[PDB]
Amino acid sequence: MNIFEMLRIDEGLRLKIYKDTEGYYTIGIGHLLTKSPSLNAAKSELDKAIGRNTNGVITKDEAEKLFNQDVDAAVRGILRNAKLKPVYDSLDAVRRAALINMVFQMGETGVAGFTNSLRYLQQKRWDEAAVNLAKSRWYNQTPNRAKRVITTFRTGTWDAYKNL
Ligand SMILES: [Cl-]
Ligand SMILES: [Cl-]
Ligand SMILES: [K+]
Repeated sequence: MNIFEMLRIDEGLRLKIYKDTEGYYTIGIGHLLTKSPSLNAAKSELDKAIGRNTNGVITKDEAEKLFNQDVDAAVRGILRNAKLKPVYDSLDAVRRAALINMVFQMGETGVAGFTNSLRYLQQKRWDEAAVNLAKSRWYNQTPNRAKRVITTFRTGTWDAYKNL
């Protein structure tokens, strides 16, 4: 298991434009195109992203390319954030992957706001961190996925992704 396999499990793979859990146009392995209700708009972002006139469908390779870029961007976002960096630097590899996971899903800024959870994680108070993480809109809207991520932060193991 690794961050790529983990997020591939959590985001799935679709080669045609579709709507994510929040109703937003996305494609590939969780690549958000736009929050706009305009499909044309989404298509325009997709074409710009891929570099060709696609008509809303991409290949697996293309999808993987954006995914690699998105994972890298999540990492970069953590490293550049004053609140996330220290947390990430203080964690082991498995837990670091959990944090990357949340940032890919919600963006640097959104995760940076989980002040209290961040502090518990920095303190290595696993169970407390897990409880706190669950008190969120994130957990309520995507509970199965959140449970997986939280279990990963709680145990420092990939047990939640095992068998998937
Ligand atoms: Cl992009
Ligand atoms: Cl879910
Ligand atoms: K998805």
